[PDB]
Amino acid sequence: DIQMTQSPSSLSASVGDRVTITCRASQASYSSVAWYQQKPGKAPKLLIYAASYLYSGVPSRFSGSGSGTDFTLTISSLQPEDFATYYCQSSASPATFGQGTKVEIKRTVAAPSVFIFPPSDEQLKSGTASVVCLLNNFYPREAKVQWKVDNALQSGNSQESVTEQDSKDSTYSLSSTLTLSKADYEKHKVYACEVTHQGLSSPVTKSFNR
Amino acid sequence: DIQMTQSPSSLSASVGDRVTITCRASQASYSSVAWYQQKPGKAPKLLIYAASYLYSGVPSRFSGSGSGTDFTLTISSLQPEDFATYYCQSSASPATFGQGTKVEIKRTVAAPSVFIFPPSDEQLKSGTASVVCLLNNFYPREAKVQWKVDNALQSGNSQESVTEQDSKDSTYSLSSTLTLSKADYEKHKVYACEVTHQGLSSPVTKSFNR
Amino acid sequence: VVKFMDVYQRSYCHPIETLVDIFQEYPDEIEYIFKPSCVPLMRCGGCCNDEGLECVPTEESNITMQIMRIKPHQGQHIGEMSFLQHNKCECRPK
Amino acid sequence: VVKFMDVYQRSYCHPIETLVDIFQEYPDEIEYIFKPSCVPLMRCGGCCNDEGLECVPTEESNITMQIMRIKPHQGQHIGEMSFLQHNKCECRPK
Amino acid sequence: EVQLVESGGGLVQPGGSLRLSCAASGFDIYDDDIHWVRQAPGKGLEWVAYIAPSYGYTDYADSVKGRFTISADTSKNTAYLQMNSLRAEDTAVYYCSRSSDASYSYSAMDYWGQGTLVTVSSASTKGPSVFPLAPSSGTAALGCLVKDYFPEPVTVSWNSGALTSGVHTFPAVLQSSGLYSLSSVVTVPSSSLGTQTYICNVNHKPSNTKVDKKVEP
Amino acid sequence: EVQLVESGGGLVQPGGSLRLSCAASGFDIYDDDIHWVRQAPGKGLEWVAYIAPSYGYTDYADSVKGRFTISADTSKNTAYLQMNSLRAEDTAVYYCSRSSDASYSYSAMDYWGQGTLVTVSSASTKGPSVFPLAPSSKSTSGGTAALGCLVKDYFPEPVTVSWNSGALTSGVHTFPAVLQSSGLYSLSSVVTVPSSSLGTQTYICNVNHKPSNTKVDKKVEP
Repeated sequence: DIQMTQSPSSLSASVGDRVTITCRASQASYSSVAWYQQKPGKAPKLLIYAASYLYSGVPSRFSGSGSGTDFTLTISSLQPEDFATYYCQSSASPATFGQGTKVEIKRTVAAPSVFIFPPSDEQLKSGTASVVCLLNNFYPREAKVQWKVDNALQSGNSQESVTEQDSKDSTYSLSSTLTLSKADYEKHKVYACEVTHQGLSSPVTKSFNR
Repeated sequence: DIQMTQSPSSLSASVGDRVTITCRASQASYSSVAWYQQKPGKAPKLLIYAASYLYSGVPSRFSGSGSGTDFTLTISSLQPEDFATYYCQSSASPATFGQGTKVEIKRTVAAPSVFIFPPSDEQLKSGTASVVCLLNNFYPREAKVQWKVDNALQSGNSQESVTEQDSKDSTYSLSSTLTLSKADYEKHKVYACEVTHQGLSSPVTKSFNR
Repeated sequence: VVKFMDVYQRSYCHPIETLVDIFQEYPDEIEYIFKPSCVPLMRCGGCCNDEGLECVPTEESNITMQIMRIKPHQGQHIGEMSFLQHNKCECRPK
Repeated sequence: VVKFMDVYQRSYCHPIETLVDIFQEYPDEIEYIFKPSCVPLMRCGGCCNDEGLECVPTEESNITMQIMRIKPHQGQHIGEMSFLQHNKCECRPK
Repeated sequence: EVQLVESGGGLVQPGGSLRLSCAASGFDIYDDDIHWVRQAPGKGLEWVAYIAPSYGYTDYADSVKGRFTISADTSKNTAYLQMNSLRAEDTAVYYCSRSSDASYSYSAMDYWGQGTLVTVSSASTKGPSVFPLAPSSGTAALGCLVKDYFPEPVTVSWNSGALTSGVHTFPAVLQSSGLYSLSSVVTVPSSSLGTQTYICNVNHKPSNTKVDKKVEP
Repeated sequence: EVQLVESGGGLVQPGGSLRLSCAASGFDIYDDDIHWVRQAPGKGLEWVAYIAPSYGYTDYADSVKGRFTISADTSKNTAYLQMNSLRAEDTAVYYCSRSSDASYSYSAMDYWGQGTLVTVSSASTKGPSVFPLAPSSKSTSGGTAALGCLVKDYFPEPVTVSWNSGALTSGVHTFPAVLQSSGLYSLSSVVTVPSSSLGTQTYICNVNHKPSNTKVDKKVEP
């Protein structure tokens, strides 16, 4: 294929800012570019083609520049609507996309609420044993979760998920899920969740007993 | 085959004359020519090549000029050894010979001595009659012989031959032969050879009767 | 080593696959860059080895060819372009 | 109507029979006209579809042919003459 | 108005085949530039193929050549993608799109379909067991773990759409058994617990399975 | 010296084939320029072919392409003319010849063989009947009479004629033969002598025709 690197990979701005997304392309100096917007759960929509030309309907707040190798998209006064993922694309063969540049909204720092969840009596009859930890409404994205089990931290038996930025308060939330077996659950007693994040003087632990 | 053309086809000159023989050739302007000399009963002799370069040994009274399409052989002072036939030949492909130019020796006009010969009895035995007429030692070459049987002018039943110009007296001689079946021969009385030639004020006739 | 007859027969005036730059054949079309930038066309080539004569076409025809016509700083798009071919060739007087 | 891939693939930089003038190939031979005046030589031909690259030979080899060598207003003779051939062509920069 | 509608997505198992359709209205596909762009979950857009049907010209990304085949039926104003020899990492929402002649560019994709999920995995259709995430001992957390379903997607609402504030339902996770699992969560007054009924409604279209689970102290 | 010796001449039916040889000595024909040139009786030189053995290159006159083939045996220093479907018009002396590197030109023939006769005709070899052309009784007293020999119906050429075994040459003309419509040649030899000498001097024409081994001495008398 042809390679298309986008910088920066993600971002954090406020409403009213000036934004600049760069795009690198392994292509001839005469080969041009397109720009797209894509919001979660939707199709992309063409912003700019031919480097600088406003696809009709697109607000003048957007404009384009650059040529050949490097390319610059530019939003002059960022709006609530402009928070999306922005891709660039070669206009040659192949017409390869860049990896995307997420603009997330900038909020001040917030403490994640935390909650331990033991398996139900229903699940244990099945043989599996899923135990859940929640990190509710935090900012920014960065957050470590650690399943200690009798002070014995784990690896390779947990999975993780994070949500999109929230509409009202602009936070994230993550759900980590220690999987196990029935007999291995019936071995130990103290199950804990250990969370690190910028809005926490030190790590918080939420636990229980069987 | 390339098209050649020598001028004139024969010429009459005397010793000491400047002679100019010419040769037209339908070839490209960068093609040239050779000139050769041939005498009776002998192979030709290269004289000039590349239009103007004398072959080693050839006397300098020979020379040649011109280019491409038209060439000239000049002998500036004709010697007795120069009486001969001269040929031009193209130097391209194919190497076509011109038709040649016979250079003969000018001389005083001489009338021919004229003799007629009946057919021998020994020939007649077999069924055919040859009657012969000799035109001895005349100049120039041109000469008309007419056969007449009982004063009827004969046609298509005679043939003719001429010697090369004599080496000593520069005359020509000619023999004509009239050939009849013995049958036809014995139907007629008077056999006549009528010679017209420049050296004769009137046509000479020589004759016999069976 | 190539015998004269063979050299002659193969060099003498005739239609031959020639590679011809698209911009030569379309001098004015300046807003485009072509891919491929050149095309295989049957054209008269060779020699007449005769001062009066020259190798020229006597029957011509057109051929249409898909070409990626690239507009710099803009985009590219396939499209058809026509070109002169020589079907027959002779040595004629100049 | 020739499809794109077909055209590209047939005009890409490669060795193609090319009718070359002998005088051009040997500027020093002022005193000869040649018959034929041109020869069929395999030679790098097409285009590279990039201005970072160019069509050039990577493998050469000589061939001898019999040419008829005319010296104007003098004569003509057959003779052998060597010419360069391109055996493999590839797309290179400067 | 211009419409591009995909269909034919669904399950495929490794080394198997599946054709994708794209029904176009509002324009004539034969004179147009049709594309397929795909996108794996949580990841960016990949261009996959291109046809200009009147030119008889197709191009592809190197990551699908040999296996995929864009085509078009003029008479059905539909384009297709025949996908063969499918490995697992071909799992993606597949868009069809076009570039109209407002842009000279063949690749300035201008109109788009709504996309269609194609999951390539050896796993067989299966419904989720839904287990509760009960709260414990003035703001509480609640939830449901929707385990062992396949394929994506799953829908989760609370009290049949009446509860929405405080809800965060999470992207799924692939468990390496080859079955998906996710969580829906909600924060509430803790004074509610013991009077207010909480019922996550989980719906899994592909196995035709609706399940409601009450979440209790 | 340089030397070129033709051989292989003689008789051919129309339609027939016949191969000429040119044995060269004094130079190497391999890297040389060899030619064949011919000459029909009482007619001009016609260039017929050219070989340049080391180049394997040949060229021919149009009057013979398709019929004749010039070749060469590198190791017998000998060139050849293979001739096929011969007609009456190919009847000629065939000369073998050469252009030295003295001339750049391939065609400037500076050395030549003696020639050999090639005769294309359906006729059969035959010696001449020889007849008296008798001195006429009317010959002038003053004194010049003519007599001779009519050398008739032979084939092929040449024929040779002397008088009194070479002792009589002043006054002799022997004419070029003519080709009769029979296919056979005929010629005359003739001499002029004083009339006072007829009856006193014996005159004999000596006719030889090698092609048919025929000698004839005919005393011509009044």
